[PDB]
Amino acid sequence: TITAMVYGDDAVKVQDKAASRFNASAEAKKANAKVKMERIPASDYPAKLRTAMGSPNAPDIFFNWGGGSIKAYKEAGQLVDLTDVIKSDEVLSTGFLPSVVAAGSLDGHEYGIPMRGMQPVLLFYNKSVFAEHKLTPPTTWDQLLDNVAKLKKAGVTPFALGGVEIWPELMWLEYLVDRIGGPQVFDKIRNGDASGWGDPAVLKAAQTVKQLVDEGAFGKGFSSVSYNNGGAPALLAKGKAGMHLMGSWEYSTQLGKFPDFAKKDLGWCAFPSFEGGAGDIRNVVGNPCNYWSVNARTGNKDGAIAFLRDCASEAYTKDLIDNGDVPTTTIAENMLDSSPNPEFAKFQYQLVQKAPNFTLSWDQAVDPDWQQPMLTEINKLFVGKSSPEQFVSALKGLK
Repeated sequence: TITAMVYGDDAVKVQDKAASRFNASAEAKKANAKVKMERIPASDYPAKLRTAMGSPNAPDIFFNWGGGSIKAYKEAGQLVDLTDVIKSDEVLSTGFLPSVVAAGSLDGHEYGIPMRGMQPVLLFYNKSVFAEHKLTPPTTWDQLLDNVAKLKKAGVTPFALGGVEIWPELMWLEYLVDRIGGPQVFDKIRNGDASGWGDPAVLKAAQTVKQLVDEGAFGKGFSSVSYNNGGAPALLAKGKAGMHLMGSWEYSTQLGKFPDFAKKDLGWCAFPSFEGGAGDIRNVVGNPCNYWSVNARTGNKDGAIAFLRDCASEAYTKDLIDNGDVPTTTIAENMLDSSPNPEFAKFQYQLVQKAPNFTLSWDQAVDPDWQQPMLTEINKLFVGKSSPEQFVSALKGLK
């Protein structure tokens, strides 16, 4: 018995179907293994994983977000380094988009196998607002600024923004740092060097954000608008805002709250290029997937890796697709016609397939004890409480 600790939201049914398939397979019986999927409530998951890992009967494999979500376990010597396991394996070595597996790495080493869908952040827009004001989706930063100027003139907030949660503000900085300095800038930062915040691309991103807020790109009361209660999606859906930078779950949010708008007038595009930036303009940021990692102390490593190989399989891929997710498997590439929204799924999968890099959202990627202090400083910058320089100074002081 291989114990698997998993995040028990509705999507767990995919991991249960996987455990069922795996436990009945020749490969499991060969390894003398059976997987026991142990669901933990979504809100309790980080603490309950902490408790489990710090005692005997820690899980053999466990659900995580990669990066800082697993720092303390990596530091505590509690994880199987998968870098070479993946490279040696006929299934694992070619089974996933490489950028997604790299996204949650620690120090160039991979400790996760992708087990859920990718959720890149995209620039969504209201095609009806765009139609009425002769705007097109911006491909460059100047075009984005052009659309900001014309929306303002037209009485429409250029971007919806869930300031309440702060992480919706964070998405602008994530794309800007990547567009300006390339992925190396955040990579250096997420691997625990706070002087990395002193990179010029960070200050530039911060100045760019200040310019947009100062220019009215998010309107005036965004700090009291919530994403999670539907305030920000509603602004877009109602044509009160013209664009919305958001994780790809914005499509499902709109579909469940404003279905006619979702099916007819919701558009999406990549975050635009930025003039003179180092970043490859196809690079993506967001949720690369969630991951399984493997406890170093597991009695059945071979059974555990056999179960991980099922994450790359056609049957696993089909279950994720039927769930409305966009798998990160290579086998998915020609299977997307059975998605409930194949156009949006194929848009995402092709976008990520061509990306040189997928950067894990900074709030999951940084050391956990940086997460709140970072979001606080992000909020201060957006609300004018910090200058770009003060924002950089604060983050450089992180330990």
